[PDB]
Amino acid sequence: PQITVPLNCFMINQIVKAAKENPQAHSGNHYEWYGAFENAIITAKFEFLQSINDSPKIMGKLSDSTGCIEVVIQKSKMSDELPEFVQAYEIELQNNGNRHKYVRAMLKMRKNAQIQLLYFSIVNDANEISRHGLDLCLRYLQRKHGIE
Amino acid sequence: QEQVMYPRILFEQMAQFRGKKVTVVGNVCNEDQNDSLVIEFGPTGLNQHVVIDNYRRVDLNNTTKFVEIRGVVLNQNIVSCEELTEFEQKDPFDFDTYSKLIHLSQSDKLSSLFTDQ
Amino acid sequence: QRIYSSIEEIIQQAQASEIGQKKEFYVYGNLVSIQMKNKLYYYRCTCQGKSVLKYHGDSFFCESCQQFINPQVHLMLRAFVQDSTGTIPVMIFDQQSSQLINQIDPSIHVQEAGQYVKNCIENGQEEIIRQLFSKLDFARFIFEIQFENKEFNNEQEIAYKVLKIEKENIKEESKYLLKKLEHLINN
Amino acid sequence: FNPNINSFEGLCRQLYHHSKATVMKFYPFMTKLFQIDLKKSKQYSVQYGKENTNENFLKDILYYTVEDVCKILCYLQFEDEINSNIKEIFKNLYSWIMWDIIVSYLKKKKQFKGYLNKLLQKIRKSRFFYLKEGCKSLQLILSQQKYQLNKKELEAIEFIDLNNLIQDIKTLIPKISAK
Amino acid sequence: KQMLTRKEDLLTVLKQISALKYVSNLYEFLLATEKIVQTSELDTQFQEFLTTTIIASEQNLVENYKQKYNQPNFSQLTIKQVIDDSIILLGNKQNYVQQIGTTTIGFYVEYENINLSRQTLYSSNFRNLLNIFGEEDFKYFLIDFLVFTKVEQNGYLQVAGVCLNQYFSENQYIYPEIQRSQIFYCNHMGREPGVFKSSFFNYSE
Amino acid sequence: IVIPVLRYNFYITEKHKEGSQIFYYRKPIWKLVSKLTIVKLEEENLEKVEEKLIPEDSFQKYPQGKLRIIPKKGSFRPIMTFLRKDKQKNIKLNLNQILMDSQLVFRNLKDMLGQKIGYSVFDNKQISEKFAQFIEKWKNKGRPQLYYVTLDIKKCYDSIDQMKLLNFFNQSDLIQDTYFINKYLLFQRNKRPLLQIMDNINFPYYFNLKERQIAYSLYDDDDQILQKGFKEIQSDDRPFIVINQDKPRCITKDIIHNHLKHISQYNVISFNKVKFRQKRGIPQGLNISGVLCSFYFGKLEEEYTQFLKNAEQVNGSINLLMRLTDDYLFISDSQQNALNLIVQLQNCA
Amino acid sequence: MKLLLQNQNIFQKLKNTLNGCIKKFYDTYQDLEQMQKFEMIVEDKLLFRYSCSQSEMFSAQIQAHYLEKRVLQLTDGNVKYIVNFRDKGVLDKANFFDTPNNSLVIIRQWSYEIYYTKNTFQINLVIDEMRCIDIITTIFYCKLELDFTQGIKGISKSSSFSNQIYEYSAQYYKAIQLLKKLLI
DNA sequence: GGGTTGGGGTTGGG
Ligand SMILES: [Zn+2]
Repeated sequence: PQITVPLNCFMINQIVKAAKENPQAHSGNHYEWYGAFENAIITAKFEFLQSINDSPKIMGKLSDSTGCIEVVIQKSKMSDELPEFVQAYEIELQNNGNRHKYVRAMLKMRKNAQIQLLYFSIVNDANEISRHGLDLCLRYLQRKHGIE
Repeated sequence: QEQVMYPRILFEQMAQFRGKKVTVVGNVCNEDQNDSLVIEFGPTGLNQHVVIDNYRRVDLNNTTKFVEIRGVVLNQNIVSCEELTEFEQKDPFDFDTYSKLIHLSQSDKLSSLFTDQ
Repeated sequence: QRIYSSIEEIIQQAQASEIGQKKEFYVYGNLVSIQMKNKLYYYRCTCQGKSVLKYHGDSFFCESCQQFINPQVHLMLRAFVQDSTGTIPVMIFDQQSSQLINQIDPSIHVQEAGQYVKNCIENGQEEIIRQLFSKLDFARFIFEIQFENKEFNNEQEIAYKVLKIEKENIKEESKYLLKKLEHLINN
Repeated sequence: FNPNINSFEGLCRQLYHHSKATVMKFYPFMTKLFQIDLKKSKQYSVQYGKENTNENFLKDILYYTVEDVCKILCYLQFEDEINSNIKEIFKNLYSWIMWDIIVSYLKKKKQFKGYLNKLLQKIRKSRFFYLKEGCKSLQLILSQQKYQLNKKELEAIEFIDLNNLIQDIKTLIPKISAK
Repeated sequence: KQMLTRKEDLLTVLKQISALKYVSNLYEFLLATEKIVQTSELDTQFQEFLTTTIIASEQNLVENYKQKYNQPNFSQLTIKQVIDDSIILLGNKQNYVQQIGTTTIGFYVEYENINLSRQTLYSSNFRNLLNIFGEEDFKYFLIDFLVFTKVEQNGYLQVAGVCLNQYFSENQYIYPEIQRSQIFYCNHMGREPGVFKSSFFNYSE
Repeated sequence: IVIPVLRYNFYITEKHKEGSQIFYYRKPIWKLVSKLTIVKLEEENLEKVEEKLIPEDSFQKYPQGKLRIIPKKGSFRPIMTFLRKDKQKNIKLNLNQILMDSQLVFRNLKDMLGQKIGYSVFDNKQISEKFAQFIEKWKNKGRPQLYYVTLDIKKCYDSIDQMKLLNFFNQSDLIQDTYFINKYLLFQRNKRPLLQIMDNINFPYYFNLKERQIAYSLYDDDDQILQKGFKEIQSDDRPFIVINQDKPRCITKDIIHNHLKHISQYNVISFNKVKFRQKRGIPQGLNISGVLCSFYFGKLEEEYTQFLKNAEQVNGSINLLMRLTDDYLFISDSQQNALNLIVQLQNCA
Repeated sequence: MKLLLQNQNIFQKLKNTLNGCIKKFYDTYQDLEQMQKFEMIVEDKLLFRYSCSQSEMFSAQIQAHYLEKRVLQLTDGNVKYIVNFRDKGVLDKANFFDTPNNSLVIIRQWSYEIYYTKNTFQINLVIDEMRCIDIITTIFYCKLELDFTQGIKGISKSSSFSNQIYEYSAQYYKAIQLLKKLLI
């Protein structure tokens, strides 16, 4: 009954693989993991990926202790610039001598489409990792017990 | 386009693993000053120090305070350094909560989400 | 010590509550989507002037004090607070609104926030205000939320107001999540 | 002012009487206006000089209002298919009627007795001249056989020729001023 | 000279406004952007809707919406999803037709009031329009243009863009005003002629 | 000094047929006039009232009105106003603000009230089109002689039967059970010609902005208001633009029935701190009074004007009848038809 | 929005239509032939169908639907209803904007359905024509509800908390008593 | 601790 759920790269991978393997579901873009959802919360390091001949779409990468996911970054059309939250990451990366950092990212995924990443914030505290893990486990338990 | 599985383990179980492509996280050591980077586990009340040989102590940013390493342990206290990112931390890192998180993760009921099978 | 409740718990208790009931809660959440369609501020006197007599040419005169008063601007903001569970609309008053304004921009002084907003609006500089409000999006905090089951215009309604806003710190929130999950596992 | 109800003479009489009422209605407004000298206001002095600011302001207002009213009246009376020459001739006739009424009313007032009356008389003379010139040119325009007239255009031509607008206006005045 | 006319065209009237630089119907805009071609065939109703629909913009953006050979146009999202994406992209701006009766909460949009114009927005004609256009171009077309659709013999209904009412909008001393209106309709009567007992003339003693 | 003295020592007002001209009267004279006017009104239509009789529900739900008297040649002219709102009992609106929903509903009713169930007119456009049709028919006939009759009703508002009005409202099928209210903005061309191409030209130079409300039924009506959201009449081909709004409202026939019953029965007005209550008819000055009066008298006139429905083909006689509020005008070709109309109207009265 | 639906007064229309159905059934089955009364008393089949008149149309927000059992949930303000619909054709006729859920709809017509089951009578409400107007993604938390798919047990539930629900339940029970008295 | 939308303007019929 909630459209936003927190999960990590491995959960993304298994959900996508299961949806592709078994497409006999409802004719709607919503995924199915103890319900329908469109938003996800994940904390992992981000790194730019250099695409070719692909100006409108910017390809990302989120490697984590469980796996890696590919996301697409969209930019404005009337003028060619970057969203402020990603310009902040770019300037931080150039300032800190090209060192990647973990980020707290919120991203939207739909089946038969790429995974769009809307916003993220750079995290500098390590306790956020444990916070995200515990929140993930608690939310999964809540969803499982609310299904029944 | 590829998948690498990087489990998070506390101090006690690298001996039981005896070498897997894993990840570890800890605070940087500076009281010892070895040639290579050395990090410690826990709140430093008990001595649990591990050294990584691939990565040099000084090449990191001076403001860096906390780090994690994703890589295979070669021998006890010696862990290979393949991927390394930095965290400057103004707040001391709690270790017991991370411990319980790792245990729960190792629990069979939540192990299905954290790792395959 | 304090006890923290979730947005869904607050919603259920507010619904089950009878008219005229109040209760307070403490929640880990993030502010989002500040609304500015309605009037952003109102005028009150220093002596708590209940009625402010409007005149022309920026003239003001309180009734609770009966002196020629310089108008005092009080900032009124509407936004939405939301945890991982649910979302609700909240009322933000002068003190909290000024606190967030000074936090996002240290240049503007605490009680100077309302005057700064009024000056920008009257001069016709709304892009700056919009950008400042947008910079506050997904700002994690610790919220003290009170709900009131009150009747307005012979219509029952529930109103949510934020009382305290504090800087967030992950340690005790993670501890609370850990004990909650351990309790759930035990049960 | 529906043309389906009145004829051309009826419309002219209606406009005549309505204008005669409205000028007396509006007279107190310029009486009040003359109580203020605009030469002390820069906003109006820079635009109308300093000698006859009130007279220039009143003349401009009257001229533009009359022109707008005449345009609206022509739009209401005629359809888009009617000839532009007919439209212009009727607009000139209406403008002359309005200006003649205004001049006749205001020619006796003491405050307007001097500078303004000459300008209003000039405007009325210009309108009469333009109406006569348009009426004279319309005959040559229609003689080219380039246009086919409908029943309404034929009625308008017959009306204009019967009232002999080519020479003067003395024929139509008894018909429109009857009370 | 200039004459008033009983019959006028919305496009002709709009071309007389200096603020608007580009005014054209949807069909010619699509032909200029090469999203469609004359050789292509469409339903008669869709063609009539394209011809009657009138769009306008403050600047010339034909080049910005020029057809791009990098990637074709196929649609997989819903029209509601595209509209929600456009509304989210609109952000804090609060004067647009599409935002009427709805509110934005983060990356979620909520509908809470009745808007009779949403039928035109979600109609099959707009569905086919989106199919022709594409998501990325539609989301910005709904913002960069003022959309007017004919629904009567001469009436038009605006369904997107900045609301038209937005175009219809150091101090100096202002003296007080004489309260002359207070004189009228006073039915009170008192034993001694003078003024009311509440006045300061009588309150002093 | 000046305003308080004039207020205390004089009653200042305007007469009936003197327009906006101002007149002054000494206070005792106005006291005598007020006493005499009270005496006149009590015998005819007003009665002194006690708050015990009026139910507390309506007492706390509806505000009361004020009465004002304008001098007339040999008589007066009462005017009752309903501007006040009760600060106590949680009242924030006056009677007109309460009843403007029913006013919208009855304004919708006015459209089919024009031609269906009587001879009622409301605006110069309707008057002009009726006149044009009659003129065309007269031209077709061949310009025969014409005769006219003019008469009007005295105090139409006070001569309205409350029970008859309520019965007509209940049994009238032109009023549906439920209605929905829509708000929208209309942009319409002004009377300014188009400039031909000094640089600052905007929409207000060519268009006028108006706020409009409308009430529509849930039936699958021909006008299909659900598809558009507006219902406008244009006398030209010039275009216009409409944008909708997000503030809808619902009104039920039962609410209108309750409002009509309350205003018919428990109408309370005050004068010199003395309360009064109407005994017959509806109070003038309410936004629905004109429409209600037109409908009520249209019922009786359609009852008693059966012959006119068939006369124009029975013997081919051209005849025209209009009624604006309480004023009647009838032009025909048959003196017999005119006499019959006079007789039938007298019988109906 | 809630006020707009609360002003509809759905209970009035429901009571009037129920009274009309009861009266029509009473007058149309005054034959009182004993063998005919016996033979139309059979398990799980409809016996009468009364379509509502044009005056009693109302609008509600769809909260949930179920295609397998043809169960549709309606709500407005404080009260939510669970009714059935004729078939999928009703859904296809209603040009839904995106989805049946969270869409404001107007009921063009519906009909009361009477059924005999388990030695008693159950009254069903079936929606016949549907029309969507606009999408309302606002969750209304209805404290109170009545069920038309469970009969007297599904209607008399929670009656003590609503006066209108109490009156409608009393009318329903009286209608059931009259029906059983006439038929048996 | 807040809260329809308060005006501005005044002609011609009823
Ligand atoms: Zn004060």
